[PDB]
Amino acid sequence: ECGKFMWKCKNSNDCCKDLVCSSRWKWCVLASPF
Repeated sequence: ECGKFMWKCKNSNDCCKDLVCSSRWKWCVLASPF
């Protein structure tokens, strides 16, 4: 799928492209470097 920033996530399959789940940000954050 593809979730926008701040989207609750389980590990990374919920974050949009260039976005990953983060326990520090509490959601999908910009994974620019990737």
